[PDB]
Amino acid sequence: PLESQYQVGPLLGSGGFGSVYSGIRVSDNLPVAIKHVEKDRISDWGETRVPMEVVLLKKVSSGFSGVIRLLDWFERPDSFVLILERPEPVQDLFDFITERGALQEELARSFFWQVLEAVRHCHNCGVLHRDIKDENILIDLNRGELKLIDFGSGALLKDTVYTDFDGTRVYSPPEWIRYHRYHGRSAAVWSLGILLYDMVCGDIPFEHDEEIIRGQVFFRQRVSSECQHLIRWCLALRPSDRPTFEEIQNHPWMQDVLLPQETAEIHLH
Ligand SMILES: O=c1cc(N2CCOCC2)oc2c(-c3ccccc3)cccc12
Repeated sequence: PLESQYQVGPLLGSGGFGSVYSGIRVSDNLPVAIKHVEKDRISDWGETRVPMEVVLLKKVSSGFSGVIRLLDWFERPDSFVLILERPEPVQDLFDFITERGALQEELARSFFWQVLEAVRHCHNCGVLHRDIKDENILIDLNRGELKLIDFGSGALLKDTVYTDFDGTRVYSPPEWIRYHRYHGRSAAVWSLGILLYDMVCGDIPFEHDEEIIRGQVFFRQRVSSECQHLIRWCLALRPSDRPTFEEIQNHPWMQDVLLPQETAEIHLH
């Protein structure tokens, strides 16, 4: 009985990924997110079959982390309903950046660092997000913690090649656009490259396929030499030339990161 446990709220937003509503678990007023997904629209199914999101989230969730947790899910004749956690107050990185524009490097460092830990956790649990970007990143405004959301385009992590991709094009790597082929970890680093640039410049670097395959990065804002360096490194044209998660976090620009709470007190409150 879904209609009895949760009290549906306003529509938060929708897309090809389905519709998401705000809500509260009657059981204890816990704020949640209710995601609806029509079966006719699912492209990848996992194991009883279910939408990828459910399989992936079940592999990571367990335990504390920077990934939105799957509280529960229900199957209906023509769709699935996912109960995701919902932090309040909250705002996604997209709206946050659109509001304040370019983020200060100290804040960008704290945020970027949390995303790195989040992604490392996913990969560590055999899950590959495949659509990392500002929209899929939520900010818990009080604790200054970031959450990774929407694993609708994700997949199980593997070391062999990937020939399918249903993520955000402007965030996709040169190898995908030129050969419809890419490897998990490396394509992930590239999108992280776009993300960092988005954070420190207030916008994504490439808009057209030409720009992506050319891989020339131009800065419209003042960014430190080191940050500019880490960004161009993640955006290397040759996948094997990109850094490992370990190399990124060991990067000079990634040192002396702030704690989530500190980040909140200084930049969010
Ligand atoms: O998978 C998810 C998809 C979404 N949606 C996708 C459509 O646009 C609006 C955000 O939102 C989620 C949220 C959430 C986002 C913003 C505000 C409040 C809750 C919390 C947990 C999981 C999800």
